[PDB]
Amino acid sequence: EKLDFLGEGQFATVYKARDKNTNQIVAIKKIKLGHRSEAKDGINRTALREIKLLQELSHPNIIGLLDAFGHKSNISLVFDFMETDLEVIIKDNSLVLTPSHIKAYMLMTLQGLEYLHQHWILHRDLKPNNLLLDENGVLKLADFGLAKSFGSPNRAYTHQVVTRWYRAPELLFGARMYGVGVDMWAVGCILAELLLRVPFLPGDSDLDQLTRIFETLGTPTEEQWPDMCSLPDYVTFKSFPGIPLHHIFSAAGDDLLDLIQGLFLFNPCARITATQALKMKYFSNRPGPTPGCQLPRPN
Amino acid sequence: HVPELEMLGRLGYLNHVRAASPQDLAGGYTSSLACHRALQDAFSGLFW
Amino acid sequence: ALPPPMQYIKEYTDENIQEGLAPKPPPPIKDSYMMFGNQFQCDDLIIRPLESQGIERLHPMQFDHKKEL
Amino acid sequence: RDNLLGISWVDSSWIPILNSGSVLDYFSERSNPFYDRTCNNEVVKMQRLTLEHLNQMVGIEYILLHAQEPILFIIRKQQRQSPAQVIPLADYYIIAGVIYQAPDLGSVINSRVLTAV
Amino acid sequence: HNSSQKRHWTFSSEEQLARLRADANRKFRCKAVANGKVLPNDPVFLEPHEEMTLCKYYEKRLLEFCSVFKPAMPRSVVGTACMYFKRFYLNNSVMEYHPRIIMLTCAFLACKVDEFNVSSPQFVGNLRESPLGQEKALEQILEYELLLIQQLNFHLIVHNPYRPFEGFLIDLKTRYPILENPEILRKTADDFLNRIALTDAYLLYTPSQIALTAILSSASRAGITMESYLSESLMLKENRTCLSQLLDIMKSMRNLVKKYEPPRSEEVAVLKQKLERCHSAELALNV
Repeated sequence: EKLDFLGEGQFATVYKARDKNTNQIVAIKKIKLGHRSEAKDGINRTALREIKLLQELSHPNIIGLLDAFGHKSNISLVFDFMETDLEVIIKDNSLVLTPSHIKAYMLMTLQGLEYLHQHWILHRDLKPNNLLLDENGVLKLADFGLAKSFGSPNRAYTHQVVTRWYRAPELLFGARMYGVGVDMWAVGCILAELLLRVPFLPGDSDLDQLTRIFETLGTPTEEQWPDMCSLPDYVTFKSFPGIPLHHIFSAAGDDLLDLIQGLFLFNPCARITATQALKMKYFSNRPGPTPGCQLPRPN
Repeated sequence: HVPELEMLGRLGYLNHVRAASPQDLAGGYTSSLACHRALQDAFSGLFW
Repeated sequence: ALPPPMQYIKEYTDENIQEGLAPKPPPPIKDSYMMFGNQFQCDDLIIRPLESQGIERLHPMQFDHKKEL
Repeated sequence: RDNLLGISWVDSSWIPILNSGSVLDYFSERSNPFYDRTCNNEVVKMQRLTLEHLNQMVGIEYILLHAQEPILFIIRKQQRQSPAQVIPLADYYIIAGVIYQAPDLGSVINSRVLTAV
Repeated sequence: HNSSQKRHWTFSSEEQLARLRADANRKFRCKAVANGKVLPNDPVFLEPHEEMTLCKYYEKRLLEFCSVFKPAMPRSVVGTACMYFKRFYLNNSVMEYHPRIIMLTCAFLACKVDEFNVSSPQFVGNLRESPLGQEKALEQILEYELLLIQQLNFHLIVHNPYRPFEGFLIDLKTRYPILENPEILRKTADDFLNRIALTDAYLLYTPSQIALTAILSSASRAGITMESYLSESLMLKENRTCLSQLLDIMKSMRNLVKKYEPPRSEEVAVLKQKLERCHSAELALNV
């Protein structure tokens, strides 16, 4: 049964259609594939990663595959319905200031990241785009196709998967290995972008994002990140003085600014972990994170 | 359960089959993280 | 910000708290660059700086002020 | 930070550019000790042409209360629980481009009586 | 597995696996009887135990195919391909689908799940066939891949004993210095894991238990005593009872290895001819 078209995408098409199994309207995602190519991989590789990871993780802050149908050539995926994407709401001029709602979004993201990190899954790309908010207002990561698992035995690692607008310096420097800290850097960019309501760092690719990262935080010292010069892809930019976090984004939370600085630290080990962020004073503060019941809802 | 930081003889040993590579270390692959990754999969299940 | 209406009396007055003969003498005529207020106000300069510095000159060196005005 | 009642903050360069919304802006600056780098008033510096941020969702905000065009510009600090709900925290009054905190009745009387006794 | 999501799929007893294979073969036989093309208890129909023997020969052949794979092959990918084939065959009758084509589909899916991402033309290049046949085979792999995803029930992730075995070997060296030649013990443990992969014990037990069994087999082979390791294992949840349960599983695992034998070539040749006869008969799908 098809009730409505939730969104149009080349990779896959989203439909606001009630499930045949359940009368209540549910989010349905249908993969789009072409048999025209002489050589084909069958199910899309990104789609294959997204379906297995979604089945593996069951969490309030992680979207889950309730049911899926492979009997048809097309694959239909059943997910909890989400009222609107987070990115459109953020880019829209806020009617009021919602700092506790911003705190709630970050807390949900950290709890969801902690659950996948505990399962050992790594999310390669985190951004306001490809993020969905339900009527409940719980934050869920819509796409796990970007996410790639990492293992102790050496294996091929995807690079430049993270968005050009929000990319870790090590990924820009083409570091062979990736870490949980890279996800924290992406969360720090999202938190800074959330306060601004516009992307914190513009990325045009070709190391343009790396130049912007150097301009905002100053040039990283050799002590700040070990063997940065040793890495095969290394570029030296002009020695910018840097902008204090409370000048780029006017915000200077007593604990929020410290958390933002830890997320923006160049070294992954120095960068604050998701578990430390859960225990961070800013989250445990007199302002209370929104449960999502009072979260603003369009129409 | 196995801690992310061993804080034990395993952390003191600091030894891996691939040992330590400077290019790999800067990107990730901390010796404690690699040991923890193997231990968590090894300790998975083991009970009914 | 942090700064008040300027730091209060310090340094030279501390030196001045002496007796009979102990205080330092006056400074020499620094004939070079100084920093009064915020401007450098360095010495050795003219009265009317030539318009050639900073702008074009549409008037020849004859400059019979009365005729050119 | 010792006593907010006993602090005054100014900027002669800002004094020529001063009247109504200008006052809100000067207060909004940052370095003014009264202005908080946390709360909601920091996020209005981030927002643009906002016209109702204090109501629907709430928090610590600073709003002009009474204004005389040349010099007098009084500011009030409110903490809103919800739209149409206002709780006044304090009042900071700007005389001649000089910001002071409005003294309490009882606190001022008591301290000055202690000076007299 | 603490992550789980495969614990429901894993079957505790070998007898349960055998009954499931029998019902799947019987279901195909019942559908053929409903068609009326072939009578019940037809000679062409293949018994499930005979089908299992043919699968075991093919499982050994799949290991040979993985060894001759043109690109370097990850051990985890080899385990994933074998696991996918056995579960697909558990779900549906062996006679209905040719094992070699299903194994090629499983290997391609195994590379994608483990991020090996071998190219489909490169996989076709490793296979030796007529070029028109290779293109037809690639189309068959795509149709089988859709069927395999339905059989997987959207559970691509697999738990492999190799990763726990690496962790166990590191733990053994740090916990006790008594053991000697640990790297040689690791090599023998890996060989034991390969024998378990051929057996259905991989489905029967969790990967961590299989990895521990491989370490124990290596210690017995070298004559090293793991009684000190057993005492640290005894100091865990359930106390002594948990250790005793693990020892019972180890004894049952040895019994499974001794019971398993390489399939007779002559019987396999008869089974291959019968499988070809089943393929010669046409199901004709559904009208």
